[PDB]
Amino acid sequence: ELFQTADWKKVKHVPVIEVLRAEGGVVEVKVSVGKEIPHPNTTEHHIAWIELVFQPEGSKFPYVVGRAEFAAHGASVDGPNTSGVYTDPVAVFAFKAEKSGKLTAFSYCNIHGLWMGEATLSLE
Amino acid sequence: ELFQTADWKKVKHVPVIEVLRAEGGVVEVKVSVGKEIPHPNTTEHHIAWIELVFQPEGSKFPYVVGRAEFAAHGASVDGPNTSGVYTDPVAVFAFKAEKSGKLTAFSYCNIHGLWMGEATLSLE
Amino acid sequence: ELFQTADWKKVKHVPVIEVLRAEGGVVEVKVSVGKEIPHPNTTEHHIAWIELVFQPEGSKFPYVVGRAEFAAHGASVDGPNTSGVYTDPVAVFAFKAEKSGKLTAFSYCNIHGLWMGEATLSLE
Amino acid sequence: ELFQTADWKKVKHVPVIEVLRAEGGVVEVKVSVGKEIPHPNTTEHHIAWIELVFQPEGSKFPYVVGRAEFAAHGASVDGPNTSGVYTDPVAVFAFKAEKSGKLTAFSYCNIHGLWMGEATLSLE
Ligand SMILES: [Fe+3]
Ligand SMILES: [Fe+3]
Ligand SMILES: [Fe+3]
Ligand SMILES: [Fe+3]
Repeated sequence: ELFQTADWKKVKHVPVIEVLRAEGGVVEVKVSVGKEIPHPNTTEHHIAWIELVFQPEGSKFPYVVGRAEFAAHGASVDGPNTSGVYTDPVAVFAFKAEKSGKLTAFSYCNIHGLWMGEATLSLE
Repeated sequence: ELFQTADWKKVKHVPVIEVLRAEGGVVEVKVSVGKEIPHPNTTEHHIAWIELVFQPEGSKFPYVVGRAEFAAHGASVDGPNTSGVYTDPVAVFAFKAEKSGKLTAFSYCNIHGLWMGEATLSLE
Repeated sequence: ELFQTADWKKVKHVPVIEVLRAEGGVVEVKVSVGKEIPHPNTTEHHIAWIELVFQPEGSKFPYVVGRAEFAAHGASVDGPNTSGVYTDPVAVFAFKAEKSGKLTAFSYCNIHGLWMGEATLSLE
Repeated sequence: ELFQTADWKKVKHVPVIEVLRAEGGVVEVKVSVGKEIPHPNTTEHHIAWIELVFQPEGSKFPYVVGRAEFAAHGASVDGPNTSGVYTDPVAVFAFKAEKSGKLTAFSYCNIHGLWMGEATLSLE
């Protein structure tokens, strides 16, 4: 087939990793799930967390940078989707670094399993 | 006594809340520890996490918005402070809201205990 | 009033802390929310986590021992309460210790706010 | 080569899964790291957490059962390894199930990377 495509079902779930700042080992990395191309956030269906791993070149092992839980999905004493409060599955991880390396991010849908994305961090 | 003062040690640790955006429900809140006075980030001594709580006016109960773990503090197989990777204790909680309310932030130093901060969310 | 009572609404939410073993600084502490006196675990209503703090005598500061998220509340692609999988809001924290002290536990209902319980750990 | 061997370093780190009870849906799973060969728990080097994933047969997706953070590693204001408080890397996930399935556990050393373990849940 000449026409290439992509499953929307997958795209709305991948943790998209975007480096924002990396001047002089001062790094700010944003991860979101469905940035402008959105995944539902209901009491029954939501992204629960995102986790970010970084492995600097010449490091035998990878390091977890941090983890971000998105705790609120509209539940209240009046029923599901009534609180008004919904946490958005975007996180910014700010960290120091002395070398370039690989970034890997993980996310979780409460009904659609575990997901992963990768990206490169080169020190500009 | 008579001569009031301010503990520098206390401000080094307080989670500071900074609303960045509240227009039209779309809220973004920055929390950070050590903003004005730098808090150590060494394998020995560092800020472990920040949790954001929000209670909209009208609601009898508060909701956790989310939690952010800051996991790297320079430990490698080479020893303490040798990995050159340190997660900065600062998070951005993005979330949808439909009423104004109260923001409480908590935070933890691995040697200096638990910490609390407060702020008002004016959904103007 | 001669007759004393207690709100059931509160009891089903308090983190009950029970020391199981403490021989020689080898400590095992169990925390549950509504042990035989149960709190609902539905996709809309559930206990999200329990956290355990310990402060040993003669320690200026308290230490978080650990935290236990209960991630599964029956949600699946077929709707709420269909997965068959529900995590029980009980956790065991095993840890070492050299002195007696105070235990404090925290729990979270997703629609009924934050809760706390206290207990003493003496080293037998 | 020709002479197969087993890495002692690898077993020190593997999360080991142990079903304790599965009768009638009521499951309890112990996960631990360093069961047979002790893994260091020092401020410098220690196991940060364990996460349990479960995928019942029939279900297209896995569910996180829960996560357990092990937060204390002896750090005090007096320095490294001086608090005399260390969280043992071992958790008990209790949960209700209605079908047999697959158990995957993950775990993290602050200097020796991420780790994975597997086991079958026979809801006999
Ligand atoms: Fe999904
Ligand atoms: Fe401190
Ligand atoms: Fe409740
Ligand atoms: Fe290790």
